[PDB]
Amino acid sequence: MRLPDPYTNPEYPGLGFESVNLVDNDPMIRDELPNGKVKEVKISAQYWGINISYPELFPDEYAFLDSRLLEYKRTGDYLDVLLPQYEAFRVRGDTKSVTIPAGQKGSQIILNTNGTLTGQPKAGDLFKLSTHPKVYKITNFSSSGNVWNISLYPDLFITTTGSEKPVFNGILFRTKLMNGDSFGSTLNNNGTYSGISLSLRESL
Amino acid sequence: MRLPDPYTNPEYPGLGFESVNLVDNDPMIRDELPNGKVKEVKISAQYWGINISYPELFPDEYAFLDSRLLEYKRTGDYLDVLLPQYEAFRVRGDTKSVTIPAGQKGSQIILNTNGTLTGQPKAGDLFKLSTHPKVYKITNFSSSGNVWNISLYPDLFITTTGSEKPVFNGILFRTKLMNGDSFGSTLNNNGTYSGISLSLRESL
Amino acid sequence: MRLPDPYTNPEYPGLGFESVNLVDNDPMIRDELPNGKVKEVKISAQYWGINISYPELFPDEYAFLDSRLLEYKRTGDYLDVLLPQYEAFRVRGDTKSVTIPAGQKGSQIILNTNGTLTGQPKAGDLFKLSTHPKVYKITNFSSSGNVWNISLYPDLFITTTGSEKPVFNGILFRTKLMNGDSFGSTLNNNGTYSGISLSLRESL
Amino acid sequence: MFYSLMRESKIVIEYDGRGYHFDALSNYDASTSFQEFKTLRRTIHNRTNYADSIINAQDPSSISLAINFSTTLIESNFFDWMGFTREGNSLFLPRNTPNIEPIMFNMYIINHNNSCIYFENCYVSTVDFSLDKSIPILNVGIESGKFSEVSTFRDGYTITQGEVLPYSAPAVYTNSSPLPALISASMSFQQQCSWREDRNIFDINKIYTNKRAYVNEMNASATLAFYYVKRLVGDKFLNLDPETRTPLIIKNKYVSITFPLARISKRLNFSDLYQVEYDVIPTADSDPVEINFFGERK
Amino acid sequence: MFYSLMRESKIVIEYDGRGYHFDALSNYDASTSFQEFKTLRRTIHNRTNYADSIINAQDPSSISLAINFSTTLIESNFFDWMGFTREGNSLFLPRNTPNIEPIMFNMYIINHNNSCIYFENCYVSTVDFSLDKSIPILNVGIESGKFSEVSTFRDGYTITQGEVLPYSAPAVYTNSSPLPALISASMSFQQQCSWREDRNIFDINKIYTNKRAYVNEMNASATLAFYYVKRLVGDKFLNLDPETRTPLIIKNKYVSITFPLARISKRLNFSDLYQVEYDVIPTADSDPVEINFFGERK
Amino acid sequence: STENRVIDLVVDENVPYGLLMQFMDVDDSVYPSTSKPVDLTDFSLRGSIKSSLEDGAETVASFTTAIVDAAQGVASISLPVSAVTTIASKASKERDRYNPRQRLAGYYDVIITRTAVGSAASSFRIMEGKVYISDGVTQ
Amino acid sequence: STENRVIDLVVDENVPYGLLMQFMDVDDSVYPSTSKPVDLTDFSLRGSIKSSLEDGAETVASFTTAIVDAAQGVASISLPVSAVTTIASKASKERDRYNPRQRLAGYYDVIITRTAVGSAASSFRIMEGKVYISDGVTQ
Amino acid sequence: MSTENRVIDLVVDENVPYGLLMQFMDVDDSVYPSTSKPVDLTDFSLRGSIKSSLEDGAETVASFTTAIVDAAQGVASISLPVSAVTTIASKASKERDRYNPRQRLAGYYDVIITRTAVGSAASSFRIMEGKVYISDGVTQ
Repeated sequence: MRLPDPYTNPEYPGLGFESVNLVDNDPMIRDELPNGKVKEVKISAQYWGINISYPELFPDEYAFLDSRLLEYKRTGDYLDVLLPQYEAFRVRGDTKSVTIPAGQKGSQIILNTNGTLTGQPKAGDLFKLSTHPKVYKITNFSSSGNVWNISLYPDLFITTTGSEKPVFNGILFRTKLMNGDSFGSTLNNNGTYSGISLSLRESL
Repeated sequence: MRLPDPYTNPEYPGLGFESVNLVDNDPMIRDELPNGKVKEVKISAQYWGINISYPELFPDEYAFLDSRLLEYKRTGDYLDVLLPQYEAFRVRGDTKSVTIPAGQKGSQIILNTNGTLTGQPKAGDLFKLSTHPKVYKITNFSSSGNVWNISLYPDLFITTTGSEKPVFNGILFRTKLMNGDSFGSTLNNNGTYSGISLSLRESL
Repeated sequence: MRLPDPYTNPEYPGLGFESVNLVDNDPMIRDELPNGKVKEVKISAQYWGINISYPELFPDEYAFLDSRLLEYKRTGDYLDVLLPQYEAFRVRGDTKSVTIPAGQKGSQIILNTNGTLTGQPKAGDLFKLSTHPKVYKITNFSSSGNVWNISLYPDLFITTTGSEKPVFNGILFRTKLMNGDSFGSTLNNNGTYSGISLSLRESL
Repeated sequence: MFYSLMRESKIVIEYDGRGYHFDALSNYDASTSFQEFKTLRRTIHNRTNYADSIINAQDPSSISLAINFSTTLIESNFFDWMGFTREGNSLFLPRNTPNIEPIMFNMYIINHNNSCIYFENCYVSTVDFSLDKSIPILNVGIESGKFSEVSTFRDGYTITQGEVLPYSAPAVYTNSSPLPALISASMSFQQQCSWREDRNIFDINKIYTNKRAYVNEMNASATLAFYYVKRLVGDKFLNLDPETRTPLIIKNKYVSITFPLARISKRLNFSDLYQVEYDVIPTADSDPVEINFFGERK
Repeated sequence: MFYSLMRESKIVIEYDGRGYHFDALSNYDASTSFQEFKTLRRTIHNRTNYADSIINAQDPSSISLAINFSTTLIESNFFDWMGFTREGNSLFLPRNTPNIEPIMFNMYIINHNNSCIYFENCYVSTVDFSLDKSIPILNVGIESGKFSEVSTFRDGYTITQGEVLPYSAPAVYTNSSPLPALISASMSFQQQCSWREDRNIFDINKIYTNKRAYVNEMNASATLAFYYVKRLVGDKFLNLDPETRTPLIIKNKYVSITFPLARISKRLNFSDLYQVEYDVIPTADSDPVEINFFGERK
Repeated sequence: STENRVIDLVVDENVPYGLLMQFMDVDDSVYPSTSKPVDLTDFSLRGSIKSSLEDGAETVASFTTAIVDAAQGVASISLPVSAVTTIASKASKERDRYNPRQRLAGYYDVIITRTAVGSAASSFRIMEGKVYISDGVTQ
Repeated sequence: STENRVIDLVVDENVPYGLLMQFMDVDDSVYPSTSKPVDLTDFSLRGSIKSSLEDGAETVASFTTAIVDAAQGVASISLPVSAVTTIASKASKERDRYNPRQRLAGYYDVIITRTAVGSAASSFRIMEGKVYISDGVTQ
Repeated sequence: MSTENRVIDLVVDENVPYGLLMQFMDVDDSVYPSTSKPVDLTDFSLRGSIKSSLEDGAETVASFTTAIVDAAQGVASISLPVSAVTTIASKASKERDRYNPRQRLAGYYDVIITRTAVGSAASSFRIMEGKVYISDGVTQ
């Protein structure tokens, strides 16, 4: 399920993201030895945290947003969040004729584009596999012919089976709405709803 | 690896420290005697701490910056930084033909330039040995012709082996991030990432 | 070692003390009985606490001050602090022909000036012995001929051996820099250093 | 080339698909501007001197019109558009604001050679006129969200203001007892709306224009200036005491603003000739404030 | 005794050990003052009426000079002292501020009978001139730290301003295409320094004078006023849209300020004759702003 | 942005003239504008210097087009010193207001052209303006 | 040429004149202060001074040009003391009321040229302006 | 700064031998701030003169008796004796400065340094110029 944004629903301009906050949550156990050497240990997973802020909402905008959020809380679905700043179209073509060799469980994807894709991905962009919902950021990219060497920040959450297909454009965060236990919005005497905030967390 | 900055990437002038806080962190066993005398014992190693604050970063500059930072977090190596206020090139020449006699421990150090260097390193400037990555701070200087007597605030971590070469320019701190666990960036409606800051900490 | 002040170093006017704070630290065990009588017990010593605040510092002023502070932290010396408001010259002459009878361990100095000193010390001034670094404040002074009766706030930290010589002018606080465990100063984008504070404590 | 003279202009207000050309316009003032985000990124690396300024929004325009009264009473539509309810030729101030958002309309400022400036998403925010010894004129104040330059436009050939109404001396009554020694009766009506800025990250690299607004409050007010006149010693009718509720009407031969119950506060000035000044607002439970528009022969 | 007339004065600026007597001075304004610390110690014992005021600092002086353009171009030294880099007779606005502290100089205001006022630790903080249909004149604004009265002084017998340059109509270009219907081109340049107050406890019972300062920013700006003129219907060259980067030059027969790339914001006023107003600042990556000083025959 | 085809050329007396045009194709869709250069294939430039715009005006001179480094987009327009002398001969005796060395010599415009690259003669004007002769002293 | 870069030379009376240039191309896109001194091998600059800015003017003096450092980029434009004396003799006498030391002598230009085998004429004007004489008394 | 840099004014005091002390020093600022070294003034002769007006026919009222006190360290001195000062004071304009009545205009002056040497670099520069003023006195 998609969170309402002024792409799908421009008739409600108040539903735009006044300010997004992409939080990097990678819990680690960091210990500082007296000999000046700082040591880290990583066990848990990394999850992208998204915080959405909203302006004053008119009754119709709030009605639409609240209906969507209550539909989410009813069906127990997953809110999809689209960040416009990450929607630069660089890689274009078909992602079905590209092959990803299997057995890749590290933090690096080696894929043979088979010359079917034009353009090259840029470092810091958003990358995602077609068979897993986790979202990756490209930290480095080296192309030697048709084989690409894409480096990702989160260690690969799945081991490639050889059937996965890279996804570069149209990437959505399969988030789950936090702070929904006590979710409310105050209605002022002037008819507009205020104090609406969405603390979302990537529940892959 | 190298932290991006306008010297390495002049095309991104948004990078570059809006304000840098170079803190001194020497743990000590301080004890306040009942007679008024204060006794402090130095046991734990000292480490410089660097707090970097960035100005308004545009989306492409922040993409480059967080791509580099996520590559840091991925490959797990150290993150070198170059403080620009200490980049006053006050010592010309090539330091390969400068010998530091072996068997020296403590703050004092004696090095023979053999009539190669031009320029006097005044107090307050940085100093770093070729082999060890520790960064010292010159507190007093005294030269008798070619031989230079330099006093450093942190005691020499390793005793000179007769091959260490002085590095009076381009000194990089081998640091580690301390904000990695929860590092978020907010995007304004103006189109800039605001309040990006780093709490670095020298490792070893 | 003397802390840089605009007496010795007037070329750096930013090194002046924007505001000093002479803190009276005399820990006592105070107990209030239900019968309305408040009772105190004193065991530990009294130490003068000095807090120095600084304005924005130019690169050269900060370079000088930081070099001096790092020299202090290197040699482990004792910072000497001079307070201008306590530099009123009342007693003038030679302090070598004056004799202090021995065995005085209370809170009062009886000395025979032998007519070699002109003027008289005023209550609330600073007084110090030549063989001990502790600084005393004159709370009362009665002169009956050549013998003076100087009363001091801190109880005499030493028992007079008969060789001590009173010191009235040119008195310095043998302080030790506290808060040096985490000592830093942020450099702003305009080139001036800000946020410099010296919390000093009298380490006799 | 073509210069643009204010005297050679025509202001047409577009509402409901019909053009209300407001002739008998004494003077109008307007301005257009843009909002910038100018930051200077001075760093320890490069203490730069060149700012980073991008134009991202259109500052809302503040258009003020001064319109003479006319025999066809097109100018009462400004009260109609500002929120007043209509019955016949009289405009009521409703007890409660009807809708959250004001009544939006577009406005053209025509000029020769197909030149035009197109103000959009406008609303009437202020209307005040002074009944005095000079010809009455109501200064309306509208706020726009988006301004634009267009080639073809809407021109109100038929809907236009007629001849200006002849001057007639104002008079203020309490029920039917005249209030003596009037100087200047000034009436003020407002629709204090507020723009709801919804500039978001989807508008980056684009120019934003305000589109929606909500009504904070509506009100009717009047300031009456008299000469301090007393007919008796210790008079009860004319004094400086406040009046919690009293029926007031500021009447003319062509307009009559009625306060069914009014809260009057008085203020005395010891000037060359003593002057008292009233501050008339309707009470809490007062009936709707009336504004009648009589063209001719009442 | 000796009175001091403004018309009978001579202003000499002392820089690098040479006296720059700035003749062709239309008018100057200056003031001197002191800072006080006045506290009233009203206590429950004595509710006193007499304050405890001590003079402890000299308030920085703000001297403003209005200097006519001259054939020897001594007035360009104000740009030189304010921080601009020099090549030939053209002054560049550097990409980054060169030094932390401004260029300090002393200034004398001479008068008859060995009377003088000595302003010290001065820096040029503002320079702006309006190219218009009147004779151009640049108003410089300098701030002093310490003022004093001295008997002998420095008088610039040789270094002096020549004859005033004849008037010449301004013209603003885009590349080489003239911009029509100019009204008034006003240029502004600043060095927004700030005094670093270092008054400490060692200055008690003494008068403190500011001595050191740091540059917060430098900038070059210009406000251009035109008449709203359009040559075509739906014109592209002349409109109200912002221009992110466009080469601009405000040219005269004796001076030419060049913006290699400019950020222009437009503002329309519906006055008697429609006027548009530009707001020209250099872009982020623009080349240094040029200021050429042509004495005669370019 | 908009249009800036109008730029005035100041050619020097007694000195040969040569202009170097780095053709470029900037696009501002992405915030750092693309620096892609146009590729100079099937391109020819033509330019004549003609006094005044009225019909029948005499041709003062003619530009000599040079196409070099087609891959990176740059190109050169030039004319020999003899052409410079012919231009300076017919220049008006009245001097420019801002520079007392320049004299109006005529008008000009260069026209790009594609000759049947896709069976189309897609020729459009590149730039335009006035040509100014700057009087020399060396010769 | 460089119409915006006109600079007026000032020559002292009774003193041999000397002015040195530095041809040093730059490319700061990679990093600020990336400047490479241009090779001046087989370059020969030359110039002249004439009383008026028009044809038929009487020549006043010709600069004694030189190339001080080949491949280092340091060229020199200068003239001996006798030529300065001739300039002072030929200079006008309309002394300014507030600059009584400077008199106008004439206008000047200098042209750099390439005389390389395997190349053609590469004349280019690099200086332009007026020559002002500063009066002297110590002889 | 075409000529504004090398021009200063001298005020010789009447009835006193006037002596000005000069210190040449090669200051490097473009490469790096705060770097200056003296000029080796060996073979760098000095000469100056004073004249009443700038016309072709002008009177040589005086002439500085220049001397190089230190060959190295770039120290030189231009001075004129009491007789020359008296001649200047006698041969000076009677119109007094209004802002300083003791000063009257005497004439113009120049200083040329001639670095004649064995090496073919016999260059000459005008290092000083301006106006000469006489300050009247009464102690005689």
